[PDB]
Amino acid sequence: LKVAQTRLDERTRRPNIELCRDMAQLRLVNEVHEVDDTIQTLQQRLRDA
Amino acid sequence: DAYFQEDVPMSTEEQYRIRQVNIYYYLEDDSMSVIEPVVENSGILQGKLIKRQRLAKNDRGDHYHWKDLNRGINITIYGKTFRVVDCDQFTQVFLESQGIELNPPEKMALDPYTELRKQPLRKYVTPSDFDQLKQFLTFDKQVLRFYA
Amino acid sequence: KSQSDVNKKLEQRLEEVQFWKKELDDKLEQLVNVTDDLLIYKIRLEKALETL
Amino acid sequence: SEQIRMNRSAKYNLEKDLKDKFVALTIDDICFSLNNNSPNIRYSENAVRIEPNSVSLEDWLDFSSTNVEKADKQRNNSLMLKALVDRILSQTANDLRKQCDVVDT
Amino acid sequence: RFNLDSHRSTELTNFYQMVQQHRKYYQDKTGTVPRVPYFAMP
Amino acid sequence: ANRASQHELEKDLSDKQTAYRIDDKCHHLRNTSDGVGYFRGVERVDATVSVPESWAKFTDDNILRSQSERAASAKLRDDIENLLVVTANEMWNQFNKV
Amino acid sequence: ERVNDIGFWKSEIIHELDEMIGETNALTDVKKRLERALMETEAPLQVAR
Amino acid sequence: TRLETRTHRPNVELCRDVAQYRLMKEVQEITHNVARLKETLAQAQAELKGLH
Repeated sequence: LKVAQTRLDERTRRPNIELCRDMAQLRLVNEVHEVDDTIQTLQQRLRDA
Repeated sequence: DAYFQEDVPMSTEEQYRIRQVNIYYYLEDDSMSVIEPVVENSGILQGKLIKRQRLAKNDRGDHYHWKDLNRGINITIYGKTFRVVDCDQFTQVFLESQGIELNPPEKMALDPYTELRKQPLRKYVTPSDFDQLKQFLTFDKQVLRFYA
Repeated sequence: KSQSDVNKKLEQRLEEVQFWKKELDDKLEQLVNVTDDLLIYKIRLEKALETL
Repeated sequence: SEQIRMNRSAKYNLEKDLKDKFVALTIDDICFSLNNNSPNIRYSENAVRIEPNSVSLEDWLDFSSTNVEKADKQRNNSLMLKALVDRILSQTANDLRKQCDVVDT
Repeated sequence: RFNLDSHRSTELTNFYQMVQQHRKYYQDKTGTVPRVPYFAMP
Repeated sequence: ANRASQHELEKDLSDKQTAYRIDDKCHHLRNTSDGVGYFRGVERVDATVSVPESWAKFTDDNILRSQSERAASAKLRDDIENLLVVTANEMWNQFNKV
Repeated sequence: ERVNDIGFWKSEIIHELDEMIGETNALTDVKKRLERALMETEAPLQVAR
Repeated sequence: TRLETRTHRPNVELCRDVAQYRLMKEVQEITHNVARLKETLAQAQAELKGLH
């Protein structure tokens, strides 16, 4: 989670005139949202245990 | 930074004390001192509480060392339990250099006696200049007609 | 000719510094891995001392 | 806990080396990217002088090799501490089991 | 080996030997062996 | 006009190196690489101003503009050359006639 | 893949800048020779006048 | 400019290597060539006066 977040932040610090979406920026967004949503699965399983 | 809380029996309305404390740790001799900075209208004799000494952490005779110091940890010296809540900026860059993560910082609790002694502010917020004179000078000869 | 020679020397310097950065990164990887295994063993010691 | 602290100190020294090595990469890439006709190329006032803080190639190589040497030393010490701790746990478990069996009999 | 921390290695092996001494002390039966001073709680 | 086009090309070049450096360094990172920290809600913040098609179109328009300007430069050079030879021939012939 | 595309466009713009520099230098030399010939054509006018 | 930007380097990476001495040699070489060109220009001016 931390490495995906810091990569996405330092590559949304990209220049001034050329900030470009691609197939990989959406990949990073999906990965971060997925890990943030799926840590709750493990926390709920811990509560059940 | 530190503080320690004392119960007070005979007090009128307050129920406890909070005494702000700065704890120093001298590196060249591993000696530790405790000083309370002076507050204005507190009647307590304020100043040095503990002389620069080597303070024993154990009944065997082991002394305090800089590895055991962090934030948010109670320190007991001479029957008093100090609560360390914050660290200096030179200490913060020193402990990470040696290999110790400092704890996340907290806040210092306030003495209820001195907080009640704060004087009120002599101030007032000015009124708006939109009156019967201002409305008549701007919206004269303007009416709204509605059929019903 | 002087400009070309300066460029070649700069290229060699860049290659040296890149190699040493790679070696330091690999050493950091191994060190932090051993550190996490040390924390796992510390948690095992804590649970043994608790259950005793 | 003490060995963990020493490993963290070695990690901090390695991080301090990397954070300057990256600045070296950026500076040398700016240096190699220049050509004859580019914008923002300017004379420097009182140039061609060597700074007193400059070190030598042998000292730089010694610094890098010394840091790698220290980190590898700390890694080996932590490894054999791990083996030691595993053996301590095995000792205590077997001793308690034997004592409980004897007491029950 | 060239990459040996002699001080830390001696500390770790002396700790292991002192652990074994403490183990022999708490598994003694006749009470003949002495007590190690280091393994004591303050 | 050539100086203006060269200035625009050099600015686009410098932006290209800056983007390449940021992309490559952020690619080079691993799990334990340095610079990691807490997030300030940078996930939802998106400030992209370009799409790949617009970016490639911008660069290709710059390239095609420079190429057409090169062609205009070549034809102007040829015009200057044939003007020079024609004028020299005229001067020599008139001097001989006088 | 993203960094490969960025490097490709960097190579293209470098080549474009190089040929533009060469063309500008060639036309500058031609202009210098043209101005020299313009200054040289004054003498037959003077000898005729 | 190369010397100015190589000055801006971290504390331990200020390394005197082959490139730095090459730059310091190139600067003096360029200055010497400029001085030679200037003296040839002065001789050309005096000889133009002689032709006149």
